[PDB]
Amino acid sequence: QSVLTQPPSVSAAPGQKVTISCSGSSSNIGNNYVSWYQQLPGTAPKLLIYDNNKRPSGIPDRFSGSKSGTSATLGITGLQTGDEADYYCGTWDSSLSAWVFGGGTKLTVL
Amino acid sequence: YFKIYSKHTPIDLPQGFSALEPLVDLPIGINITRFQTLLALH
Amino acid sequence: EVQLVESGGGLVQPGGSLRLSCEASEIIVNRNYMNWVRQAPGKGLEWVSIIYPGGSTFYADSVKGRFTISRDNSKNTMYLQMNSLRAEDTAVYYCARSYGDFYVDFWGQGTLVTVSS
Amino acid sequence: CYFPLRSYSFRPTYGVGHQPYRVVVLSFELLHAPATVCGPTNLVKN
Ligand SMILES: *[C@@H]1O[C@H](CO)[C@@H](O)[C@H](O)[C@H]1NC(C)=O
Repeated sequence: QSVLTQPPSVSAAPGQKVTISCSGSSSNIGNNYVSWYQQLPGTAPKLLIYDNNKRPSGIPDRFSGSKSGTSATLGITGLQTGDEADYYCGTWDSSLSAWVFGGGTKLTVL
Repeated sequence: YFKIYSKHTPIDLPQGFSALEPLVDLPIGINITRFQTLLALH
Repeated sequence: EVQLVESGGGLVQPGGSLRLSCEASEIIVNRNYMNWVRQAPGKGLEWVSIIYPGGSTFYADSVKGRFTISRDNSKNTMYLQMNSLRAEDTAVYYCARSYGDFYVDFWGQGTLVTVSS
Repeated sequence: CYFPLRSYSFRPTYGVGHQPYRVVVLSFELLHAPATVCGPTNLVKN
């Protein structure tokens, strides 16, 4: 049973780096590539991070992505108000032959 | 299957008689309809 | 400009049938690997279906058999044939281009779907 | 405008599901020509 697990929420004040951890069984995230999407309210997911570290098409900087073993980590230096959205992590689970997404974090600025 | 026989002898074909012992049997898929010899001139 | 616009969403009865459609501009749906993903209100994007360049399709577990994805010959538009609906198909379907199997680059705006009487 | 070929970029520390599984596919074929791939016993008298 593989569906990546993500904390229900993460919150920090502006100026404090925000860390989000997506963990899943090594069937899909230990052998394939994570990718990270941002969903602003009432809009459509906007790709944020791809291929386990990269930052496409000039996304606002300080957005970082890393992969450690069977987990993936997103990082934002400081907690800006505009960054408030839902964050999802997606990998191609070959065992299920299906895209699998995380629970989604409600990032709230303190 | 190609099949080549042969008989080298020490000598207007001769009036005698000689049987041609098999030499090779080449298993090959080809359609042969025309042949031409080669020489070793200078 | 790149854009994908989807229509076909509205109220429908359980067991109904719909043809949702994904219209592609600046891009060519008969080539880029296209995907239908969904998100019920208060829920998480769930992969519904991916169409490959070569015509091959993949569908999720919950959405197997009942559904169908298709790629128009000349209209530059793709369509989902949703059949045999139930309560767990209340959704805001999106169509999205996905470089290979790695990440989903472009997302359409969203087309509500409701299963109620 | 995408370059088709993409690299595996194998690493030795990955899983057993991302590690180079060498593969060989043997096809046996049968025409109307003399077959020759035939792939394989004691003597006693009186
Ligand atoms: C040789 O010619 C005949 C007549 O055309 C043909 O039926 C046969 O298949 C040919 N053999 C080969 C080796 O193709």
